[PDB]
Amino acid sequence: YRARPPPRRRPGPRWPDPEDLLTPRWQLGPRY
Amino acid sequence: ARALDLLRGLPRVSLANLKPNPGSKKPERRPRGRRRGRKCGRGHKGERQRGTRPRLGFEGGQTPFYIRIPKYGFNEGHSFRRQYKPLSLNRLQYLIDLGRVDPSQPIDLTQLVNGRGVTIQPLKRDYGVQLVEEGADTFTAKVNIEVQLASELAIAAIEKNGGVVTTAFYDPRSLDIVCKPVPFFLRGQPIPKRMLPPEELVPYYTDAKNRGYLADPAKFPEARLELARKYGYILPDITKDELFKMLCTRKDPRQIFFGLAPGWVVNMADKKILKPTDENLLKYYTS
Amino acid sequence: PRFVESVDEYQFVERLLPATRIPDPPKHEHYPTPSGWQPPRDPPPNLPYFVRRSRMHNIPVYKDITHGNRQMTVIRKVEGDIWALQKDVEDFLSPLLGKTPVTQVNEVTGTLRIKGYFDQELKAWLLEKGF
Amino acid sequence: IGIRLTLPPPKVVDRWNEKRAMFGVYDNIGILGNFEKHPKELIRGPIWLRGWKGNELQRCIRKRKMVGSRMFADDLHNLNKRIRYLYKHFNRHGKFR
Amino acid sequence: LVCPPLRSRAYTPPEDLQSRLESYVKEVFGSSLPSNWQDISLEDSRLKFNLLAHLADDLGHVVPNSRLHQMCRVRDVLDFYNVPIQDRSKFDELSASNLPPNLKITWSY
Amino acid sequence: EPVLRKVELPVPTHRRPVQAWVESLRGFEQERVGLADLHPDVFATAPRLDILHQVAMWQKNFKRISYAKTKTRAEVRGGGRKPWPQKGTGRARHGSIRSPLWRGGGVAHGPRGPTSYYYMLPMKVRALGLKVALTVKLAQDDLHIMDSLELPTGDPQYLTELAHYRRWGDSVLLVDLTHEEMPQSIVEATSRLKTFNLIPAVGLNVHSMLKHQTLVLTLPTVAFLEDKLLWQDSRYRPLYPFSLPYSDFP
Ligand SMILES: [Mg+2]
Ligand SMILES: [Mg+2]
Ligand SMILES: [Mg+2]
Ligand SMILES: [Mg+2]
Ligand SMILES: [Mg+2]
Ligand SMILES: [Mg+2]
Ligand SMILES: [Mg+2]
Ligand SMILES: [Mg+2]
Repeated sequence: YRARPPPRRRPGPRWPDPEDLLTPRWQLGPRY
Repeated sequence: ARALDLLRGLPRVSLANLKPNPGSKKPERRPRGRRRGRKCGRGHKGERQRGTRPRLGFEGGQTPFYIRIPKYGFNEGHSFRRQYKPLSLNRLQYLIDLGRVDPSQPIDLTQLVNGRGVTIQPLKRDYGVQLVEEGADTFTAKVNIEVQLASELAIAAIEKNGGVVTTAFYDPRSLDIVCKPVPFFLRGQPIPKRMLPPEELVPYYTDAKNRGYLADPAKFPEARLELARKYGYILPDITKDELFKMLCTRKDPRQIFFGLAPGWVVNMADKKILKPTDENLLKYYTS
Repeated sequence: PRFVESVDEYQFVERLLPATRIPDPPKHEHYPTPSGWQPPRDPPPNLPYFVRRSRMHNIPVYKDITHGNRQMTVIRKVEGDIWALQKDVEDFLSPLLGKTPVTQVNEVTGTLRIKGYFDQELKAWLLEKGF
Repeated sequence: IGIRLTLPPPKVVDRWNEKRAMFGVYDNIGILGNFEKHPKELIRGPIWLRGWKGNELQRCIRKRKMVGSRMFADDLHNLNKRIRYLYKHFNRHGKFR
Repeated sequence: LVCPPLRSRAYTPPEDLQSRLESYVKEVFGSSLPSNWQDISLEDSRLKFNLLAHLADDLGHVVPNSRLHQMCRVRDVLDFYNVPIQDRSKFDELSASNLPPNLKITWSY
Repeated sequence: EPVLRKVELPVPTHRRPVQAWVESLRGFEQERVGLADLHPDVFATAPRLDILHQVAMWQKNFKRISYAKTKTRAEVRGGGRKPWPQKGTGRARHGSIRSPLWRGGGVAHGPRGPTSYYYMLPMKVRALGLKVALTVKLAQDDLHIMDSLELPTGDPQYLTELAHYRRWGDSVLLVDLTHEEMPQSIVEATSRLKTFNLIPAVGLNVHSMLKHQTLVLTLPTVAFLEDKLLWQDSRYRPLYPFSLPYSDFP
């Protein structure tokens, strides 16, 4: 069997949706 | 080898041929049977098995030992007491012989902690490292060691061989970046300017005998002369050697690295170094 | 806000950054090096065994305390015939104590376990032999 | 009687399928994958435990602090009684004091 | 495409094998300049490969992956081949042995 | 022509390397084409079955997370009142229902929610577990090395007959460096079958190669894990996780 693809981090930054409450606020802040 | 030539004749290893080192995993002993099952090692009758024993350090109504002893100022303000990690010039001689830190360049707490000479725990309130007199013999470092605290014998031994000693104070958040700057470089903020020493260590860092970075350079020849006069050793004027400029490389206050300065933002991915180039921002970072 | 860029200052960043491999130490003109350091002789001596150095190119002799009274010293990485090595140290430490040592060996891990601290004696013994 | 008169059906044991063949793979992603990721974010499971160990109390306090706001009222009520009974139990009941 | 018949793992050393391999040792090494050829070494992989490659396809016996690193000099290869190897089931060799009449062994496959 | 690999890393003076055969899958009869010397410290470590016991079952355990749970006498519904008076009747004293004694009652000492058996071993122990794993394979002649995993036919029939013609075993692993450079021929074969599994070099572990009866590498992969595990042997002290950059290490 072909192995499942290797787990790799998200290429490029991770910009969550600001109008999305389950996303915590520290991502929206300038420090992130 | 005698190990491998057995395995080629011996059968193949699998889960069935697998076993740990005997003596590592001792077998669990549960209270079921005749031996343990009766009382399970809890006693016959009393709080021991009922589970209502008193707390630890209880004397059955009698005053515990820990209350009958009076209070005294043993460890008060221990979260603000003065702490520094030792460092022996024996180790400095050892580490340069290993070649992890180069004496050709100026030695620093960064070059030290990059060499893993000694760990440092800035959140455990240790504002640097001190020199230790243990190791006066067998020392030919000739390095420009940067330190926070220093002993008299360590300074005399280093100056005898032609090295340079100097104290430089760091704040808590100014030190953790010093001992480990790269994660702050993953943040992108500007590196912060250092501060002056607190309201009690200023006489130390202003004195010339302990090589204070606030003290004048004019007084260091006097302190050098007295140490040579004290411990009876020639005073090698280090102006002769070609690398005299390297030995006198020192950082002014409110600057971390000899190259970098406060306000200078640094980047590694798509490597770039940036300035504010605003009059209000620039003139404060100098301050 | 404004920002102006520079790249000439990048050399200071790499002098600041650490390494990830222990560098081979400098070839000092004078031996034995200060701090009691001495690299292993080259070529090694042909023997039934050999003792390698550690990550810091030190001797793999260590001490240990157990039960508050087990005051022993250990060696970690014996390679080859351990029975030849343990016989040598037994004859070496015999006249010091007046009795043959009753030490323990584990040829699986290639380790030794000797009662009493003799690290300074074993270090000089392994250095003069060239391990 | 507890035993069964007739035997059970012989359960076929497929020792070669997708899971067992690809079992144990990508556990050493850090050791020989230039440390781009840790093996702890690999495991699929609850959010109150992803690469972390804890006893009955430790897992409960981590639960209510993390996901307790999303838990049900009844499950949250049973959780508070659980840690309260287990807090006093480990502290007051048992040997070694 | 096509699978020829499998080669039997069993192998016995034919006579004058020393002369056969020695003739090839002189073919690899113009000529064998130094005497006492048994102590000749195989530090180079090309010499070891051309040596072991000709031995296998010519005789029909391959050195395992666990032993070629031990075959440092040529006399070790001589000792590895002059000893024989066999391949038959335990039932076959026990039946081949001179068992007495009272003893019998079966094979329920 | 032959394909030789000479080790790029340094070797100890008192331990010589170990040679190993090299194969391919272009042809069927093609065997013993190329050699490759190998570092002894990683390919000649001691047996250390205790090391294999810990690290192999470690990856059996830390990934496990339970889900069993039993409701306690507080969690089972009801059992708030007292059913009958303390001295009123002959029946035994019972404070409520749903105790561990009553039918359908809660368990006193049972499984408690999803537990976590997660524990991380030292990186040196796990690395050394990988060092010794392929070592015993070399002693038992279980592994194999080849140039690349290309074959013209590309079907399970040719792959199966090629295996037990060279007498590898029943279960085999296939290793490659990255996830992208596998040929479409070999991967379509392994996808149809199950035994001759395929994995990349990053997913290499001891349990799979110890479960499977043999092992297969490629020369780029051999140099890959060698560079990693020898770097673990000559490793520097970790002050911080290796995810962050370094001077020489990427
Ligand atoms: Mg009593
Ligand atoms: Mg009783
Ligand atoms: Mg009570
Ligand atoms: Mg210990
Ligand atoms: Mg209730
Ligand atoms: Mg009630
Ligand atoms: Mg009650
Ligand atoms: Mg129930």
